[PDB]
Amino acid sequence: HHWGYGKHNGPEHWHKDFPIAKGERQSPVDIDTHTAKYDPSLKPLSVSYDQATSLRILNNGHAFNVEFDDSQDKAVLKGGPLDGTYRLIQFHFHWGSLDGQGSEHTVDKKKYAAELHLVHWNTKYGDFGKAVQQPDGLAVLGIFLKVGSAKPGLQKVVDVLDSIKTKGKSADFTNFDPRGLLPESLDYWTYPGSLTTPPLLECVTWIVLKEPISVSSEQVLKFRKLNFNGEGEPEELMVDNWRPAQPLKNRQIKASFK
Ligand SMILES: NS(=O)(=O)c1ccc(F)cc1
Ligand SMILES: [Hg+2]
Ligand SMILES: [Zn+2]
Repeated sequence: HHWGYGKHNGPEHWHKDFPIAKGERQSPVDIDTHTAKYDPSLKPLSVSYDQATSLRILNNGHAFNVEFDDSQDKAVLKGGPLDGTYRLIQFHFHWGSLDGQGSEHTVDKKKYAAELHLVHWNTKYGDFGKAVQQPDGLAVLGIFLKVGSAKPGLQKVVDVLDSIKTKGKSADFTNFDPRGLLPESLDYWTYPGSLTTPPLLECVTWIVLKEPISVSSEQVLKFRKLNFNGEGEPEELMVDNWRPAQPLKNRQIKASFK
C-alpha cells in the first residue's frame, strides 16, 4: 500500500516504484577512510544556528521529524563544499533494534547505533520543492550516534516522544536549540548523493561528520518505543528504519582533514 522497511515493502523493493534506486549517485555509501582524498582546498563549515526556531515534532510513520521555521535565513549552513546558503528545514534520526546497527552511512564497514540528519535547502531555489529538482538543491549534515554517556541536549527530544507515539501524531516543540546536538569538532567527509528514502532524488551534497556524539542506552531505548502504525492499528515497533549502503560507482569521497 506504500513503502516501508519491512520484509515486504523494504529497501529491496523500492526500485519497483522508484526506478532511481538503481541510479548512479545513491546514498548511503560506505566511507572507506583509506581511499578518501584529502582536499586542502575545502573550507571549514559555517554552522549558524543561533536564531533557530523550532515549531513542532511529528511522527510520520517512517521516523520522527523536528520542524523549523524556514521562512527566513535564521538557521543556516554555509562554507565547506557548498556554494551559497542552505536553510535548515528539519532534522530526524535513523536507528536500529540493536546497539550495533542503525546508521545508514558506515565507516570502514562500521555501523553505529543511529544517525542524525539535519536537512537544509539551497536558498537560491526559493522553496524546498524547487530545490529537490536540482543537482545541488539539498545539503544534509550527518552525525553518528554511539552508546555511551547521556547527551544533555537530546533529553528535551526524549521527554516529548510519548506524546507522538503513533503515526500522524504531532506536538508543539518550541525553543529547541539544535546546537546542543553537535560534536566538538566539525571535521567532515563529503560526496554527491541522494535522499535515503523514496523518492530517492539525487539532489544532495552529503556532509558526514568524523566525530560522533554519545547518547545513553536509556535515551536510545525511548526511540525504539515509537510506532510505525497509526492509532488503533496493530503495533509495529519503529526500529531499523535505515537503508543499506549503495555502490559508490563513479564518485569520490573527499576529506576536510589529513
Ligand atoms: N534521510 S534523508 O536522506 O536525510 C531525507 C531527507 C529529506 C526527506 F524529505 C527524506 C529523506
Ligand atoms: Hg535532484
Ligand atoms: Zn535521514
